[PDB]
Amino acid sequence: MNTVPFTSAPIEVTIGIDQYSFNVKENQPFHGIKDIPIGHVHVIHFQHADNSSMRYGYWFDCRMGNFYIQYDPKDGLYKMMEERDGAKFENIVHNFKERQMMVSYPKIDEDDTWYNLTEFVQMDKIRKIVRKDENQFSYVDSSMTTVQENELSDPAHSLNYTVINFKSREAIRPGHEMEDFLDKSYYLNTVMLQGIFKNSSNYFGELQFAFLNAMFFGNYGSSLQWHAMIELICSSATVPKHMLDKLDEILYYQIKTLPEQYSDILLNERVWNICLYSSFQKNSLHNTEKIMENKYPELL
Amino acid sequence: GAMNSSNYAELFNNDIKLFVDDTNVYRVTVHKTFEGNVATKAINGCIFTLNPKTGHLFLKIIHTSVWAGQKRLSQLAKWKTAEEVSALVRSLPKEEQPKQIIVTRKAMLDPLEVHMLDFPNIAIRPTELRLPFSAAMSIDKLSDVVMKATEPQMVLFNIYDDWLDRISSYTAFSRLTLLLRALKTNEESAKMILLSDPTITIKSYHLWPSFTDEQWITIESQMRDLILTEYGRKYNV
Repeated sequence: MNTVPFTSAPIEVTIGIDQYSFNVKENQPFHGIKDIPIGHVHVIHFQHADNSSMRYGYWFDCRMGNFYIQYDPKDGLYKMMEERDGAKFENIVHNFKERQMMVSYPKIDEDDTWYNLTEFVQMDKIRKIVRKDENQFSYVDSSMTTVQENELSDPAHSLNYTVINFKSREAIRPGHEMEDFLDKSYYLNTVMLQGIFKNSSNYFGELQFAFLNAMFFGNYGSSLQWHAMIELICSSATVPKHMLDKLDEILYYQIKTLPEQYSDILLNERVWNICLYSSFQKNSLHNTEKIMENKYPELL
Repeated sequence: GAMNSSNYAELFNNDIKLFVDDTNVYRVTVHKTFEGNVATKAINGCIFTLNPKTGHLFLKIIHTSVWAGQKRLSQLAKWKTAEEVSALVRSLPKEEQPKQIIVTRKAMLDPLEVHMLDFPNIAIRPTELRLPFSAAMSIDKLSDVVMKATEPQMVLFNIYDDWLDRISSYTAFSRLTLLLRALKTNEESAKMILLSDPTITIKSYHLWPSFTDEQWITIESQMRDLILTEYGRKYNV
Protein backbone atom coordinates (compact mmCIF):
# COMPACT_ATOMS: atom_id res chain seq x y z
CA MET A 1 0.00 0.00 0.00
CA ASN A 2 1.80 3.08 -1.29
CA THR A 3 1.69 6.75 -0.46
CA VAL A 4 1.92 10.09 -2.26
CA PRO A 5 2.51 12.80 0.39
CA PHE A 6 1.86 16.51 -0.21
CA THR A 7 4.25 19.12 1.16
CA SER A 8 1.30 21.42 1.74
CA ALA A 9 -1.97 22.64 0.28
CA PRO A 10 -1.48 26.42 -0.10
CA ILE A 11 -4.52 27.06 -2.33
CA GLU A 12 -8.11 25.90 -2.36
CA VAL A 13 -8.27 22.98 -4.80
CA THR A 14 -10.32 19.91 -5.60
CA ILE A 15 -7.89 16.98 -5.63
CA GLY A 16 -8.70 13.78 -7.49
CA ILE A 17 -7.06 10.38 -7.27
CA ASP A 18 -8.39 8.03 -9.91
CA GLN A 19 -12.18 8.25 -9.89
CA TYR A 20 -12.30 9.73 -6.35
CA SER A 21 -11.83 13.34 -5.29
CA PHE A 22 -11.85 15.60 -2.22
CA ASN A 23 -12.22 19.33 -1.52
CA VAL A 24 -9.20 20.89 0.19
CA LYS A 25 -9.29 24.42 1.64
CA GLU A 26 -6.61 27.07 1.43
CA ASN A 27 -3.76 26.18 3.85
CA GLN A 28 -5.71 23.24 5.13
CA PRO A 29 -3.30 20.65 6.65
CA PHE A 30 -3.45 18.06 3.87
CA HIS A 31 -0.33 15.99 3.44
CA GLY A 32 -1.07 13.14 1.15
CA ILE A 33 -2.99 10.13 -0.03
CA LYS A 34 -2.20 6.75 1.51
CA ASP A 35 -3.23 3.14 0.76
CA ILE A 36 -3.01 3.65 -3.00
CA PRO A 37 -3.39 0.12 -4.48
CA ILE A 38 -0.23 -1.29 -6.00
CA GLY A 39 -0.48 -3.02 -9.39
CA HIS A 40 -2.27 -0.34 -11.42
CA VAL A 41 -1.36 3.01 -12.90
CA HIS A 42 -2.92 5.98 -11.17
CA VAL A 43 -3.59 9.63 -11.85
CA ILE A 44 -3.76 12.43 -9.32
CA HIS A 45 -5.40 15.57 -10.61
CA PHE A 46 -6.31 19.09 -9.70
CA GLN A 47 -8.80 21.86 -10.23
CA HIS A 48 -8.14 25.14 -8.44
CA ALA A 49 -11.14 26.60 -6.73
CA ASP A 50 -10.49 29.88 -8.54
CA ASN A 51 -9.81 28.55 -12.05
CA SER A 52 -12.37 25.95 -13.05
CA SER A 53 -10.47 26.11 -16.31
CA MET A 54 -7.40 23.93 -16.65
CA ARG A 55 -7.87 20.59 -14.95
CA TYR A 56 -4.44 18.98 -14.74
CA GLY A 57 -2.78 15.95 -13.21
CA TYR A 58 -0.08 13.34 -13.20
CA TRP A 59 -0.17 9.76 -14.34
CA PHE A 60 2.10 7.63 -12.13
CA ASP A 61 2.91 4.15 -10.85
CA CYS A 62 4.18 3.74 -7.29
CA ARG A 63 6.30 0.74 -8.21
CA MET A 64 8.37 3.14 -10.30
CA GLY A 65 9.42 5.40 -7.42
CA ASN A 66 8.46 7.57 -4.48
CA PHE A 67 6.35 10.52 -5.63
CA TYR A 68 5.02 13.54 -3.76
CA ILE A 69 3.09 16.71 -4.57
CA GLN A 70 4.41 20.21 -3.85
CA TYR A 71 2.76 23.53 -4.69
CA ASP A 72 4.93 25.83 -6.80
CA PRO A 73 3.86 29.45 -6.20
CA LYS A 74 5.82 30.80 -9.21
CA ASP A 75 4.25 28.45 -11.75
CA GLY A 76 0.98 28.43 -9.85
CA LEU A 77 0.21 24.71 -9.76
CA TYR A 78 0.57 21.48 -7.76
CA LYS A 79 3.67 19.71 -9.05
CA MET A 80 4.52 16.04 -8.87
CA MET A 81 8.14 15.33 -8.01
CA GLU A 82 10.28 12.28 -7.18
CA GLU A 83 12.23 11.94 -3.94
CA ARG A 84 15.38 9.93 -4.61
CA ASP A 85 16.38 9.69 -0.92
CA GLY A 86 14.53 6.49 -0.03
CA ALA A 87 14.95 6.91 3.72
CA LYS A 88 14.11 10.64 3.82
CA PHE A 89 10.75 9.69 2.20
CA GLU A 90 9.60 6.91 4.54
CA ASN A 91 10.30 9.50 7.26
CA ILE A 92 8.10 12.18 5.71
CA VAL A 93 5.39 9.58 5.05
CA HIS A 94 5.48 7.87 8.45
CA ASN A 95 5.39 11.18 10.36
CA PHE A 96 2.39 12.35 8.29
CA LYS A 97 0.51 9.09 8.84
CA GLU A 98 1.38 9.36 12.55
CA ARG A 99 -0.12 12.83 12.58
CA GLN A 100 -2.94 11.29 10.42
CA MET A 101 -2.88 14.11 7.89
CA MET A 102 -3.48 11.80 4.89
CA VAL A 103 -6.63 10.60 3.20
CA SER A 104 -7.08 6.91 2.58
CA TYR A 105 -7.54 5.85 -1.02
CA PRO A 106 -11.22 4.93 -0.59
CA LYS A 107 -11.60 1.62 -2.43
CA ILE A 108 -14.67 -0.56 -1.90
CA ASP A 109 -13.42 -4.15 -1.93
CA GLU A 110 -16.23 -5.40 -4.18
CA ASP A 111 -15.31 -2.58 -6.58
CA ASP A 112 -13.21 -3.46 -9.64
CA THR A 113 -13.92 -0.17 -11.43
CA TRP A 114 -10.36 1.15 -11.56
CA TYR A 115 -8.88 -2.15 -12.70
CA ASN A 116 -11.47 -2.37 -15.46
CA LEU A 117 -10.73 1.20 -16.68
CA THR A 118 -6.96 0.62 -16.59
CA GLU A 119 -6.60 -3.09 -17.42
CA PHE A 120 -4.37 -2.48 -20.44
CA VAL A 121 -2.78 0.85 -19.51
CA GLN A 122 0.95 0.58 -18.83
CA MET A 123 3.11 3.42 -17.55
CA ASP A 124 5.69 2.68 -20.26
CA LYS A 125 3.15 3.34 -23.01
CA ILE A 126 1.88 6.47 -21.29
CA ARG A 127 5.43 7.84 -21.21
CA LYS A 128 5.62 7.44 -25.02
CA ILE A 129 2.38 9.35 -25.57
CA VAL A 130 3.52 12.07 -23.10
CA ARG A 131 7.21 12.35 -23.86
CA LYS A 132 9.07 13.81 -20.90
CA ASP A 133 11.73 11.33 -20.08
CA GLU A 134 13.45 13.12 -17.19
CA ASN A 135 10.30 12.31 -15.14
CA GLN A 136 8.89 8.84 -14.33
CA PHE A 137 5.37 10.34 -14.13
CA SER A 138 3.38 12.12 -16.86
CA TYR A 139 1.61 15.50 -16.80
CA VAL A 140 -1.66 15.97 -18.72
CA ASP A 141 -4.08 18.91 -18.78
CA SER A 142 -7.31 20.21 -20.29
CA SER A 143 -5.66 22.10 -23.10
CA MET A 144 -2.88 19.79 -24.33
CA THR A 145 -3.40 19.03 -28.03
CA THR A 146 -2.62 15.82 -29.89
CA VAL A 147 -0.14 15.24 -32.72
CA GLN A 148 -3.06 14.83 -35.16
CA GLU A 149 -4.71 18.05 -33.96
CA ASN A 150 -1.40 19.86 -34.72
CA GLU A 151 -0.87 18.63 -38.29
CA LEU A 152 -4.11 20.54 -39.05
CA SER A 153 2.03 23.81 -32.47
CA ASP A 154 4.47 23.21 -29.51
CA PRO A 155 5.69 19.56 -29.69
CA ALA A 156 7.23 19.29 -26.20
CA HIS A 157 3.67 19.54 -24.82
CA SER A 158 1.77 17.22 -27.21
CA LEU A 159 -0.10 13.93 -26.76
CA ASN A 160 1.59 11.58 -29.26
CA TYR A 161 -1.37 9.30 -29.80
CA THR A 162 -1.23 7.03 -32.79
CA VAL A 163 -2.67 8.92 -35.74
CA ILE A 164 -5.78 7.25 -37.17
CA ASN A 165 -7.31 8.67 -40.35
CA PHE A 166 -9.86 6.78 -42.41
CA LYS A 167 -9.20 8.79 -45.60
CA SER A 168 -5.43 8.26 -45.86
CA ARG A 169 -3.03 6.18 -47.87
CA GLU A 170 -2.15 4.21 -44.73
CA ALA A 171 -5.84 3.26 -44.30
CA ILE A 172 -6.45 2.43 -47.94
CA ARG A 173 -4.54 0.03 -50.09
CA PRO A 174 -4.30 1.05 -53.76
CA GLY A 175 -6.77 -1.14 -55.66
CA HIS A 176 -8.89 -1.85 -52.58
CA GLU A 177 -10.20 1.73 -52.25
CA MET A 178 -13.84 0.80 -51.86
CA GLU A 179 -13.26 -2.43 -49.97
CA ASP A 180 -10.77 -0.98 -47.50
CA PHE A 181 -12.92 2.11 -46.83
CA LEU A 182 -16.13 0.19 -46.17
CA ASP A 183 -14.34 -2.66 -44.29
CA LYS A 184 -11.43 -1.33 -42.25
CA SER A 185 -10.18 -4.81 -41.25
CA TYR A 186 -6.99 -4.33 -43.27
CA TYR A 187 -6.21 -1.08 -41.50
CA LEU A 188 -7.08 -2.46 -38.04
CA ASN A 189 -5.43 -5.89 -38.12
CA THR A 190 -2.42 -5.48 -40.44
CA VAL A 191 -1.56 -1.79 -40.25
CA MET A 192 -2.51 -1.01 -36.69
CA LEU A 193 -2.58 -4.26 -34.66
CA GLN A 194 0.27 -6.22 -36.32
CA GLY A 195 2.12 -3.16 -37.64
CA ILE A 196 2.06 -0.42 -35.00
CA PHE A 197 0.58 -1.53 -31.71
CA LYS A 198 2.02 -5.08 -32.13
CA ASN A 199 -0.84 -6.62 -30.09
CA SER A 200 -4.41 -5.93 -28.95
CA SER A 201 -3.45 -4.96 -25.40
CA ASN A 202 -1.33 -1.91 -26.32
CA TYR A 203 -4.24 -0.83 -28.54
CA PHE A 204 -6.74 -1.19 -25.74
CA GLY A 205 -4.33 0.60 -23.42
CA GLU A 206 -4.11 3.65 -25.69
CA LEU A 207 -7.89 3.56 -26.14
CA GLN A 208 -8.39 3.40 -22.37
CA PHE A 209 -5.83 6.11 -21.61
CA ALA A 210 -7.43 8.43 -24.16
CA PHE A 211 -10.80 7.94 -22.51
CA LEU A 212 -9.47 8.69 -19.07
CA ASN A 213 -7.73 11.85 -20.26
CA ALA A 214 -11.00 12.93 -21.85
CA MET A 215 -12.91 12.11 -18.72
CA PHE A 216 -10.61 13.56 -16.09
CA PHE A 217 -9.31 16.59 -17.97
CA GLY A 218 -11.94 17.18 -20.64
CA ASN A 219 -9.10 16.87 -23.11
CA TYR A 220 -10.94 17.18 -26.39
CA GLY A 221 -8.25 15.52 -28.53
CA SER A 222 -8.16 12.45 -26.30
CA SER A 223 -11.89 12.09 -26.81
CA LEU A 224 -11.35 12.22 -30.57
CA GLN A 225 -8.73 9.46 -30.27
CA TRP A 226 -10.93 7.27 -28.06
CA HIS A 227 -13.77 7.51 -30.56
CA ALA A 228 -11.52 6.87 -33.51
CA MET A 229 -10.10 3.69 -31.97
CA ILE A 230 -13.60 2.49 -31.22
CA GLU A 231 -14.77 3.30 -34.70
CA LEU A 232 -11.89 1.47 -36.32
CA ILE A 233 -12.77 -1.79 -34.54
CA CYS A 234 -16.52 -1.46 -35.11
CA SER A 235 -15.92 -0.61 -38.79
CA SER A 236 -13.86 -3.80 -39.33
CA ALA A 237 -15.79 -6.88 -40.46
CA THR A 238 -13.00 -9.16 -39.18
CA VAL A 239 -11.97 -8.78 -35.53
CA PRO A 240 -10.57 -11.52 -33.26
CA LYS A 241 -13.45 -12.69 -31.09
CA HIS A 242 -11.34 -12.06 -28.00
CA MET A 243 -10.99 -8.39 -28.92
CA LEU A 244 -14.73 -7.97 -29.41
CA ASP A 245 -15.70 -9.37 -26.05
CA LYS A 246 -12.97 -7.44 -24.25
CA LEU A 247 -14.01 -4.21 -26.05
CA ASP A 248 -17.57 -4.63 -24.79
CA GLU A 249 -16.22 -4.92 -21.22
CA ILE A 250 -13.91 -1.94 -21.73
CA LEU A 251 -16.63 0.34 -23.07
CA TYR A 252 -19.15 -0.79 -20.47
CA TYR A 253 -17.02 0.38 -17.57
CA GLN A 254 -16.11 3.61 -19.40
CA ILE A 255 -19.76 4.41 -20.07
CA LYS A 256 -20.67 3.35 -16.52
CA THR A 257 -18.07 5.67 -14.97
CA LEU A 258 -18.78 8.79 -17.08
CA PRO A 259 -20.42 11.66 -15.18
CA GLU A 260 -24.07 11.76 -16.17
CA GLN A 261 -23.91 15.50 -16.76
CA TYR A 262 -21.08 15.29 -19.37
CA SER A 263 -22.62 12.83 -21.88
CA ASP A 264 -23.07 15.71 -24.39
CA ILE A 265 -19.46 16.65 -25.28
CA LEU A 266 -17.66 13.46 -24.29
CA LEU A 267 -19.94 11.21 -26.37
CA ASN A 268 -19.91 11.55 -30.14
CA GLU A 269 -23.42 10.90 -31.43
CA ARG A 270 -22.41 9.58 -34.83
CA VAL A 271 -19.66 7.22 -33.76
CA TRP A 272 -21.89 5.62 -31.14
CA ASN A 273 -25.03 5.27 -33.25
CA ILE A 274 -22.86 3.80 -36.02
CA CYS A 275 -21.00 1.38 -33.73
CA LEU A 276 -24.08 0.18 -31.86
CA TYR A 277 -26.55 0.07 -34.76
CA SER A 278 -24.89 0.23 -38.22
CA SER A 279 -21.37 -1.21 -38.01
CA PHE A 280 -20.27 -4.79 -38.63
CA GLN A 281 -20.03 -5.18 -34.83
CA LYS A 282 -23.50 -3.77 -34.04
CA ASN A 283 -24.28 -7.14 -32.44
CA SER A 284 -21.02 -7.61 -30.56
CA LEU A 285 -21.44 -5.00 -27.81
CA HIS A 286 -24.42 -6.22 -25.85
CA ASN A 287 -23.32 -4.95 -22.48
CA THR A 288 -22.11 -1.65 -23.91
CA GLU A 289 -25.37 -1.34 -25.92
CA LYS A 290 -27.63 -2.11 -22.93
CA ILE A 291 -26.05 0.46 -20.65
CA MET A 292 -26.03 3.18 -23.37
CA GLU A 293 -29.75 2.64 -24.03
CA ASN A 294 -30.79 2.67 -20.32
CA LYS A 295 -28.60 5.66 -19.32
CA TYR A 296 -28.38 7.88 -22.47
CA PRO A 297 -31.30 7.02 -24.79
CA GLU A 298 -31.37 10.71 -25.82
CA LEU A 299 -28.07 10.54 -27.67
CA LEU A 300 -29.44 7.64 -29.71
CA GLY B 1 -15.89 24.45 -49.90
CA ALA B 2 -19.29 24.09 -51.54
CA MET B 3 -20.13 25.77 -54.80
CA ASN B 4 -23.21 28.01 -54.86
CA SER B 5 -24.77 31.10 -56.46
CA SER B 6 -22.15 33.29 -54.73
CA ASN B 7 -18.85 31.79 -55.92
CA TYR B 8 -20.48 31.08 -59.29
CA ALA B 9 -18.06 33.00 -61.53
CA GLU B 10 -15.17 30.86 -60.17
CA LEU B 11 -16.24 28.23 -62.72
CA PHE B 12 -15.00 30.55 -65.50
CA ASN B 13 -11.58 31.62 -64.23
CA ASN B 14 -8.38 29.94 -65.46
CA ASP B 15 -8.11 27.23 -62.78
CA ILE B 16 -8.84 23.90 -64.46
CA LYS B 17 -11.87 22.32 -62.85
CA LEU B 18 -14.26 19.55 -63.71
CA PHE B 19 -17.80 18.80 -62.86
CA VAL B 20 -18.56 15.11 -62.28
CA ASP B 21 -22.17 13.92 -62.47
CA ASP B 22 -22.89 10.28 -61.60
CA THR B 23 -26.69 10.29 -62.06
CA ASN B 24 -26.63 8.17 -65.24
CA VAL B 25 -23.94 5.72 -64.20
CA TYR B 26 -26.17 2.89 -62.97
CA ARG B 27 -29.37 2.89 -65.06
CA VAL B 28 -32.12 0.28 -64.74
CA THR B 29 -35.48 -0.53 -66.18
CA VAL B 30 -37.78 -2.19 -63.67
CA HIS B 31 -40.08 -5.07 -64.71
CA LYS B 32 -42.14 -7.98 -63.38
CA THR B 33 -40.84 -11.55 -63.42
CA PHE B 34 -42.81 -14.61 -64.54
CA GLU B 35 -43.51 -15.38 -60.87
CA GLY B 36 -44.69 -11.76 -60.53
CA ASN B 37 -41.77 -10.36 -58.50
CA VAL B 38 -39.95 -7.22 -59.48
CA ALA B 39 -36.54 -7.37 -61.11
CA THR B 40 -34.23 -4.75 -62.52
CA LYS B 41 -32.42 -4.94 -65.84
CA ALA B 42 -29.42 -2.65 -66.24
CA ILE B 43 -28.78 -0.57 -69.33
CA ASN B 44 -25.59 1.17 -70.38
CA GLY B 45 -24.72 4.31 -68.42
CA CYS B 46 -22.13 7.11 -68.44
CA ILE B 47 -20.10 9.38 -66.17
CA PHE B 48 -20.60 13.01 -67.20
CA THR B 49 -17.31 14.80 -66.57
CA LEU B 50 -17.35 18.39 -67.87
CA ASN B 51 -14.90 21.27 -67.97
CA PRO B 52 -17.36 24.22 -67.71
CA LYS B 53 -14.83 26.70 -68.99
CA THR B 54 -13.90 24.93 -72.22
CA GLY B 55 -16.87 22.69 -72.94
CA HIS B 56 -14.73 19.56 -73.06
CA LEU B 57 -16.88 16.63 -72.03
CA PHE B 58 -15.29 13.31 -71.01
CA LEU B 59 -18.16 10.90 -71.51
CA LYS B 60 -17.03 7.64 -69.87
CA ILE B 61 -19.45 5.00 -71.05
CA ILE B 62 -20.42 2.47 -68.39
CA HIS B 63 -21.17 -0.87 -70.01
CA THR B 64 -23.64 -3.17 -68.23
CA SER B 65 -20.92 -5.84 -67.99
CA VAL B 66 -19.35 -3.91 -65.09
CA TRP B 67 -22.28 -4.88 -62.88
CA ALA B 68 -22.08 -8.61 -63.68
CA GLY B 69 -22.24 -10.58 -60.47
CA GLN B 70 -22.06 -7.54 -58.24
CA LYS B 71 -24.18 -6.55 -55.25
CA ARG B 72 -25.15 -3.15 -53.88
CA LEU B 73 -24.85 -1.71 -57.34
CA SER B 74 -25.96 1.86 -56.49
CA GLN B 75 -23.20 1.98 -53.86
CA LEU B 76 -20.72 0.38 -56.28
CA ALA B 77 -21.64 2.93 -59.02
CA LYS B 78 -20.30 5.76 -56.88
CA TRP B 79 -17.01 3.92 -56.35
CA LYS B 80 -16.75 3.00 -60.06
CA THR B 81 -17.46 6.65 -60.89
CA ALA B 82 -14.57 7.74 -58.65
CA GLU B 83 -12.27 5.04 -60.01
CA GLU B 84 -12.97 6.27 -63.54
CA VAL B 85 -12.55 9.99 -62.72
CA SER B 86 -9.25 9.17 -60.99
CA ALA B 87 -8.04 7.18 -64.00
CA LEU B 88 -9.04 10.06 -66.28
CA VAL B 89 -6.98 12.48 -64.14
CA ARG B 90 -3.98 10.15 -64.18
CA SER B 91 -4.30 9.89 -67.97
CA LEU B 92 -4.07 13.67 -68.40
CA PRO B 93 -0.73 15.47 -68.65
CA LYS B 94 0.11 17.29 -65.45
CA GLU B 95 -0.72 20.76 -66.78
CA GLU B 96 -4.12 19.41 -67.85
CA GLN B 97 -5.09 17.89 -64.52
CA PRO B 98 -7.85 19.74 -62.66
CA LYS B 99 -7.19 21.77 -59.54
CA GLN B 100 -10.78 21.12 -58.43
CA ILE B 101 -13.41 18.53 -59.00
CA ILE B 102 -16.96 19.52 -58.19
CA VAL B 103 -19.33 16.57 -57.68
CA THR B 104 -23.00 17.21 -58.27
CA ARG B 105 -24.14 14.82 -55.57
CA LYS B 106 -22.62 14.81 -52.12
CA ALA B 107 -22.58 11.03 -51.92
CA MET B 108 -19.59 11.05 -54.34
CA LEU B 109 -17.23 13.01 -52.05
CA ASP B 110 -15.91 10.07 -50.04
CA PRO B 111 -15.45 7.72 -52.99
CA LEU B 112 -13.75 10.42 -55.01
CA GLU B 113 -11.66 11.64 -52.08
CA VAL B 114 -10.49 8.06 -51.44
CA HIS B 115 -9.74 7.50 -55.10
CA MET B 116 -7.88 10.80 -55.31
CA LEU B 117 -5.58 10.25 -52.35
CA ASP B 118 -2.67 10.25 -54.80
CA PHE B 119 -3.68 13.81 -55.81
CA PRO B 120 -3.79 15.71 -52.52
CA ASN B 121 -3.56 19.09 -54.27
CA ILE B 122 -6.86 18.47 -56.13
CA ALA B 123 -9.76 19.81 -54.12
CA ILE B 124 -12.92 17.69 -54.10
CA ARG B 125 -15.93 19.96 -53.65
CA PRO B 126 -19.65 19.48 -53.32
CA THR B 127 -22.13 21.98 -54.65
CA GLU B 128 -25.41 23.53 -53.52
CA LEU B 129 -26.48 24.21 -57.14
CA ARG B 130 -29.30 22.07 -58.54
CA LEU B 131 -27.50 21.29 -61.85
CA PRO B 132 -29.52 19.58 -64.62
CA PHE B 133 -26.71 17.31 -65.79
CA SER B 134 -28.91 14.19 -65.40
CA ALA B 135 -30.62 15.34 -68.59
CA ALA B 136 -27.48 14.61 -70.61
CA MET B 137 -29.13 11.45 -71.95
CA SER B 138 -31.79 13.69 -73.50
CA ILE B 139 -29.10 14.87 -75.95
CA ASP B 140 -29.72 12.41 -78.82
CA LYS B 141 -26.08 11.92 -79.84
CA LEU B 142 -24.92 11.28 -76.25
CA SER B 143 -27.73 8.80 -75.61
CA ASP B 144 -26.97 7.08 -78.94
CA VAL B 145 -23.31 6.55 -78.24
CA VAL B 146 -24.01 5.23 -74.74
CA MET B 147 -26.76 2.86 -75.85
CA LYS B 148 -24.81 1.39 -78.81
CA ALA B 149 -21.64 0.75 -76.77
CA THR B 150 -20.51 -2.87 -76.64
CA GLU B 151 -17.61 -2.25 -74.27
CA PRO B 152 -16.26 0.36 -71.88
CA GLN B 153 -15.42 3.40 -73.94
CA MET B 154 -14.46 7.05 -73.39
CA VAL B 155 -16.00 9.44 -75.93
CA LEU B 156 -14.86 13.08 -76.10
CA PHE B 157 -17.19 15.95 -76.98
CA ASN B 158 -17.41 19.68 -76.80
CA ILE B 159 -20.78 20.26 -75.18
CA TYR B 160 -20.72 23.90 -76.36
CA ASP B 161 -20.27 23.02 -80.05
CA ASP B 162 -18.66 26.15 -81.52
CA TRP B 163 -20.44 28.65 -79.19
CA LEU B 164 -17.19 29.86 -77.63
CA ASP B 165 -16.18 31.38 -80.99
CA ARG B 166 -18.93 33.93 -80.26
CA ILE B 167 -19.77 33.98 -76.51
CA SER B 168 -18.10 33.62 -73.15
CA SER B 169 -17.84 30.44 -71.08
CA TYR B 170 -20.18 32.06 -68.59
CA THR B 171 -22.82 32.60 -71.26
CA ALA B 172 -22.13 29.19 -72.82
CA PHE B 173 -22.63 27.48 -69.47
CA SER B 174 -25.91 29.33 -68.82
CA ARG B 175 -27.14 28.37 -72.26
CA LEU B 176 -26.20 24.74 -71.60
CA THR B 177 -27.87 24.59 -68.21
CA LEU B 178 -30.95 26.33 -69.55
CA LEU B 179 -31.25 23.81 -72.40
CA LEU B 180 -30.64 20.92 -70.03
CA ARG B 181 -33.10 22.20 -67.46
CA ALA B 182 -35.80 22.36 -70.13
CA LEU B 183 -34.97 18.88 -71.40
CA LYS B 184 -35.21 17.70 -67.78
CA THR B 185 -38.61 19.26 -66.96
CA ASN B 186 -40.33 18.40 -70.23
CA GLU B 187 -38.16 16.61 -72.71
CA GLU B 188 -40.92 16.28 -75.31
CA SER B 189 -41.56 20.00 -75.58
CA ALA B 190 -37.88 20.89 -75.16
CA LYS B 191 -36.93 18.67 -78.06
CA MET B 192 -39.80 20.00 -80.17
CA ILE B 193 -38.45 23.51 -79.68
CA LEU B 194 -34.96 22.54 -80.86
CA LEU B 195 -36.06 20.77 -84.07
CA SER B 196 -39.37 22.38 -85.11
CA ASP B 197 -37.52 23.94 -88.06
CA PRO B 198 -36.05 21.43 -90.55
CA THR B 199 -33.74 24.08 -91.99
CA ILE B 200 -31.61 24.42 -88.85
CA THR B 201 -29.43 21.36 -88.78
CA ILE B 202 -26.95 19.73 -86.48
CA LYS B 203 -23.48 19.52 -87.91
CA SER B 204 -22.03 16.04 -87.83
CA TYR B 205 -19.41 17.22 -85.27
CA HIS B 206 -21.95 19.00 -83.01
CA LEU B 207 -24.65 18.14 -80.47
CA TRP B 208 -26.97 21.12 -80.98
CA PRO B 209 -28.43 22.93 -84.01
CA SER B 210 -26.54 25.61 -85.88
CA PHE B 211 -28.63 28.54 -84.64
CA THR B 212 -27.67 32.08 -85.56
CA ASP B 213 -27.32 34.57 -82.71
CA GLU B 214 -30.89 35.78 -83.24
CA GLN B 215 -32.25 32.25 -83.33
CA TRP B 216 -30.53 31.36 -80.06
CA ILE B 217 -32.34 34.27 -78.43
CA THR B 218 -35.73 33.03 -79.58
CA ILE B 219 -34.75 29.51 -78.46
CA GLU B 220 -33.55 30.61 -75.03
CA SER B 221 -36.84 32.49 -74.60
CA GLN B 222 -38.79 29.44 -75.69
CA MET B 223 -36.93 27.34 -73.07
CA ARG B 224 -37.50 29.80 -70.23
CA ASP B 225 -41.23 29.91 -71.05
CA LEU B 226 -41.28 26.06 -70.98
CA ILE B 227 -39.51 25.96 -67.63
CA LEU B 228 -41.84 28.52 -66.03
CA THR B 229 -45.02 26.83 -67.28
CA GLU B 230 -43.96 23.42 -66.02
CA TYR B 231 -43.36 25.01 -62.61
CA GLY B 232 -46.87 26.45 -62.23
CA ARG B 233 -48.25 23.06 -63.29
CA LYS B 234 -46.04 21.20 -60.77
CA TYR B 235 -47.16 23.42 -57.89
CA ASN B 236 -50.45 24.99 -59.00
CA VAL B 237 -49.15 28.60 -58.62
